[PDB]
Amino acid sequence: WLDFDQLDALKPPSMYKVILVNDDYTPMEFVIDVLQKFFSYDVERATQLMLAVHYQGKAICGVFTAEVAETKVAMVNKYARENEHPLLCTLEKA
Amino acid sequence: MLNQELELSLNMAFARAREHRHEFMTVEHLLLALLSNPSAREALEACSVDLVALRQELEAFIEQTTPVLPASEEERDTQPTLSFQRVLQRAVFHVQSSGRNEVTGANVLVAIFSEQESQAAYLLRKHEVSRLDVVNFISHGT
Ligand SMILES: [Zn+2]
Repeated sequence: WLDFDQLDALKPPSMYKVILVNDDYTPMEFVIDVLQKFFSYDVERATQLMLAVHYQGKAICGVFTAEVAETKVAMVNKYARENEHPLLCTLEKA
Repeated sequence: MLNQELELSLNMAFARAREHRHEFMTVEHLLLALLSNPSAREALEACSVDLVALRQELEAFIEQTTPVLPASEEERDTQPTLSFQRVLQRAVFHVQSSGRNEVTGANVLVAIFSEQESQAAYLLRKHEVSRLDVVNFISHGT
């Protein structure tokens, strides 16, 4: 459960790409874990995206609202930190 | 302290989100809940806001953009977005910075405006409501 105490032209907010960046220490298995856990990919697609991260240096995990993207990025980076991997997750305007 | 009516609004918003299996409770779930929160509703009525249209816009945006948790996962449940957390913290900060303690749905409404990349802030400004409009209502009524 949650503790709520303690936890002129006008354009709509833009959507954001959530990206996973490559590094030399994070195991392929962990990248796949992250893709399945935080992005709901199946083993097949998660594996393809992990290879893209590995060979292209970066890969787009998904496109979300600014608000959702920011949260997913923090959750992934916190998970990588807890598992002691330097897996970097970022975002940028779609 | 978040007042009783605000706590009721927050807890029911969170429960609705959990029942729909949303991965996140957003600032839009928050604004949708504030439409039936007396304090925030009064403020919006004083600003001549079409509450039926705003309700529909929020509901459409929520179901179309909020990711849903897989039917096969009980390790992780509905979580507030960072943006949602910031709004509550800001509402408390604003009230405390005035030397008071009671936080109402209207104070939370004021705090939403500071999440500039949120759809909720966009929709409020689309409905001709400014942060100052709400603060003036809180301080001086209609
Ligand atoms: Zn829903």
